[PDB]
Formats: sequence, C-alpha cells, structure tokens
Amino acid sequence: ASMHVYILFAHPSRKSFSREVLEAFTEGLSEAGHTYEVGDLYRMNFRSELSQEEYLREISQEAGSPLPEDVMEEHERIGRADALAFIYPLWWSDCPAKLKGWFDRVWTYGYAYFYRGTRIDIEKAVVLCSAGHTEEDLEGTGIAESMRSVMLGDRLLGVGVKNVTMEILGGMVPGDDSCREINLMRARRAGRNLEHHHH
Amino acid sequence: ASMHVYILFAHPSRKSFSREVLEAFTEGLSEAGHTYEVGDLYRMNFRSELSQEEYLREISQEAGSPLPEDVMEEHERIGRADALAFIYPLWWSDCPAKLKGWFDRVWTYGYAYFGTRIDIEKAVVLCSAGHTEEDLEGTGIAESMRSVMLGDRLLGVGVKNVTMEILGGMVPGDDSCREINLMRARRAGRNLEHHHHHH
Ligand SMILES: Cc1cc2nc3c(=O)[nH]c(=O)nc-3n(C[C@H](O)[C@H](O)[C@H](O)COP(=O)(O)O)c2cc1C
Ligand SMILES: Cc1cc2nc3c(=O)[nH]c(=O)nc-3n(C[C@H](O)[C@H](O)[C@H](O)COP(=O)(O)O)c2cc1C
Repeated sequence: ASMHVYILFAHPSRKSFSREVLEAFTEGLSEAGHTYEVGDLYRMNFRSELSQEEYLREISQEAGSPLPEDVMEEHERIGRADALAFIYPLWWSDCPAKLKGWFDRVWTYGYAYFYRGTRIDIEKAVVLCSAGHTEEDLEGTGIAESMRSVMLGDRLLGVGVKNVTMEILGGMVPGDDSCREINLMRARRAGRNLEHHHH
Repeated sequence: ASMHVYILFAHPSRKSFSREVLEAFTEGLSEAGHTYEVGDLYRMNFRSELSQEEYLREISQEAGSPLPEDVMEEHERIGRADALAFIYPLWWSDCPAKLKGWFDRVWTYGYAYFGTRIDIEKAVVLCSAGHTEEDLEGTGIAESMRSVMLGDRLLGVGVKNVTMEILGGMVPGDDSCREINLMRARRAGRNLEHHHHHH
C-alpha cells in the first residue's frame, strides 16, 4: 500500500551529493508508488535555535501549552506521514546544526514525549546520511555506533517511531566519486523498499 | 601555572542550571588562579548555520581562503587560551543546535583539520542532563557522547587532553542532584591543571 513520507532535508546547497541522495530516494519512492513531501530546512529558513520562551515551555512540562506556528506546521506535516526520512551530510559526527535544531524545537513535550508516552504515529523512519569517512572507519571510531544510539535510538525509536533503518553513505570525500553510484543505488533501494520492515 | 580558559556556553535562558554550572566552574577557576573568557553564544547572537558560501569554502579545502569575521574572532579567543570548556544542557543526546553550529562553522579547514593549528592543552565538557549518568552509561548514550564530543570534536582536532562530566539527574522540579553537580563543576575548575604524565 502507498505510503506518504515526510523527508527532512538539511543542506545549504542547491546542488550537492545530499541533493542527489534526495533525488535517488524519491525516485525509488515513485517506482514503488509512494509519495513524499520535503522539509528543506535551509530553503524554508527554518529557525533552529530553541528560544528562551520555548525552553521555559518545555521545562514546564505542560502538554497543552502553545507551540510556535512553525512547529505546529511541522507537526501537521508529520501527521500526514506514514514514514519519516532524514537526509543530510555527517558534520562533526552528527547532523548539521539546522537539523539538530529541528529535533530541539519539534520534539516537544506532550508530542514527542510526555509523562513516558508519545503522540507520534510513524511506522518507519529512514536515515540516509552521507559521510566522507567510510563505514568501516566510522565503526572503528565508535561513530557508527553513536549514530545508531543517538539518531536511530534516542531521536527516533525513543519517541515512538515503530521501525528504523539507516544507510551510512560513506566515502564521499571531495573530488572522489568512487562511492557515488553505489551509494545512490542504496538510496534508491531505500525508497523502493519503504513498505518492508522487521516483525 | 595559571591557565586561561575560553568557555563556550550554550543556553537560551537567563536563568538555568547550566548558568549555575558556569558560575560554579568559574569559581573553581578563580580559586586555582586561572583566568577565563566566556563566549555566551546565545547572547552573542552567534550564527549557527554553516552558509552556502562557507560550505563551498570548506569543501574546497584551501587552508588560506577567507573566513567570516565572527569565525576569525572565535579563533582569536581560542588563541589566547590554554584550555577550552563547553557548558551546555543535553538535548536529544548531543549539544544544543547553537553549539553544534559553532563546531560546524568554527572548526574550519586549515585550522581544526587539514594536522591542526589548534594549540590547546585541555578541554573540559560540563554537560547537564535529565537522565542520570548511570542511566546514560547503561544505555550507551554516555559512550556515544564521549566518542562524538571528546573523540571527534576535541581530541580529533588536536586538543591534548579531555575530560567530560555528565551532571545528571536534572529533571524538572527535582533539585536533588543540584548541589552535588555544582560541587563537581567547581572541582573541575579548581582541578583544571591536573593532567597525566609519564610515571
Ligand atoms: C563542516 C563539515 C563537517 C564534516 N564532518 C564529517 C565527519 O564528522 N565525519 C565524516 O565522515 N565526514 C564529515 N564531513 C564530510 C561530509 O560528510 C561530506 O562532505 C558529505 O557527506 C558530502 O555530502 P554533500 O556533497 O551533500 O555535502 C564533514 C564535512 C563538512 C563540510
Ligand atoms: C529540548 C530538550 C531536550 C532534552 N534532551 C535530553 C536528553 O536527550 N537526555 C537527557 O538526559 N536529558 C534531556 N533533556 C533534559 C535536559 O538535559 C535538562 O533540562 C537540563 O540538563 C537542565 O539544565 P538547564 O536548566 O541548564 O537547562 C532535554 C531537555 C530539553 C528541554
């Protein structure tokens, strides 16, 4: 059955490998008959810093407290989705600040977590992260593990996403296209195969 | 010997536990004869998003290419220091987007990596968390944070020695761990000079 994905995309450039990954993933989605919408956070000029007001609201732990309009819009986008996707380059072993801020501001008390329960209704999340380092190298530095723990674990499974998968699209150092085609295939496959998961 | 510390502080609120942590840490530094400068990133209106123009510069990998004025100022502040400190609340298992963006923008090619130009004897991380350090150690999050913050972002750019204190148990409405955590923060300032040496 057709699924609808909300894809969070975090990159300042119009053209970069991350954009190609987005194109490949959506290509795979289309082949399988799935749809998507994109939260192109840089192009949206999405505010990434949790404000003093928002912080005080979060600390107050009042699930019915107001949220800013941009966060309300994000929640509406998620509400239309059966799946989430996150497409970004690995910067200093985590997401770009812009996407980190999306978690800080959008994973709100009473929505992503409350006292622990959740209101997020998402069957699957796909993380497609491109890195300069190879997957082999990222495993050795504990960085691959940190990504599974922090991104897949804490930020996704930890807020009620039912199933998660990640492709670390590694080896993407400047001026080296050797891993490009293989990584784009992995992205296409991820979109084509969205409906399938563990049980 | 007296050391100078450049302290990166990341929190939107005028009053928070992190602010008291800063106060406790600075008290210890002064007790021990050390000096410091605080970079209050929110107060500074610090731009946390790596822009398209900065991105192109970083990808080009030209050590001598121009840097934004705000980044140049950060490099001067670091240059005056013998030590760095990072004081922030744990948000979604990493630092606030504001501090993440500081790494994205300030750890530039030709400076933080290329070899390194960073000349810093010690970095201290004081991270306040809702979860206890015990629970974070148990789940793998503490290890992830060591791999990411201590490993990649600090040791990985040439910092010679690193320490992280997880000041945990700071859940809303509970002051039970407050005094002990402030004691730890103060101690970290007082004991800044402590370092391992060959037997
Ligand atoms: C600011 C910055 C930080 C980066 N940090 C890492 C890193 O921590 N680990 C890694 O493997 N690659 C790192 N890289 C390399 C990027 O992951 C790589 O350039 C990216 O995946 C390429 O995708 P893009 O063309 O969409 O930018 C970094 C690149 C930049 C510009
Ligand atoms: C947006 C947000 C995200 C948080 N994420 C985490 C987390 O991932 N793990 C954790 O142990 N505590 C988390 N907390 C609890 C904070 O770490 C806690 O509020 C903070 O340490 C208190 O210090 P402060 O008064 O300086 O903000 C989070 C709090 C907020 C507001």
